[PDB]
Amino acid sequence: YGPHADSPVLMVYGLDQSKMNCDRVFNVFCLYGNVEKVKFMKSKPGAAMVEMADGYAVDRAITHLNNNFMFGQKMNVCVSKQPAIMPGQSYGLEDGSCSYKDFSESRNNRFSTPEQAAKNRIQHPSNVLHFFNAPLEVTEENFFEICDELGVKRPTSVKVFSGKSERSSSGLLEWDSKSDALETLGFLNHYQMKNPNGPYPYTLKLCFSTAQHAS
Repeated sequence: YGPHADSPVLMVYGLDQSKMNCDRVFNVFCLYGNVEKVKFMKSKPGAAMVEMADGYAVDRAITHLNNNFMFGQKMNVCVSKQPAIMPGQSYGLEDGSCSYKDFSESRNNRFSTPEQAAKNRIQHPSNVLHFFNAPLEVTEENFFEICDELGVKRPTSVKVFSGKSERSSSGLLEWDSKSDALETLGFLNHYQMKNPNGPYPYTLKLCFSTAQHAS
């Protein structure tokens, strides 16, 4: 009892399967809860199930993402009739990745304890993304370079926040439209940014901002 959704599994239609894979779905839905599994459906092109940690995550994802547009398609986000995603009958996507993926052990999940969960603000989709965990000396040009690599739209404005006694940078990335930002989110979240000072790339973390501008 508690959440409205009677399953931790949502169904999402309206995905662009020429662009989306399980990682890119996780890149969107991880803003709303822990993502345990994603499975693209054999029966239904452009649709995927997404198992969250619980129903409250489903309620948030539906509330914020239903009827949003991505790649000109209208997304439909609703509770699944299924209580869990089972692995059976998986297939390879065109990019060679599996139609099913388990993300339950991902270090990129953001709701793994209540106190971690609490640090996620309400995530109403907007045209500005907040970025965290970028390299200390990141520049707008760095982001342009990565967006070009990924084949996504460059942000129209980038703001890096001031920081001290901080081992990574954060800031704001703005696009002209909400769909521009959402489209980018799915491609750019968790991008592995170069670390000149240590072995591990910086995992770029994005979420939605309430800021009107990256100014």
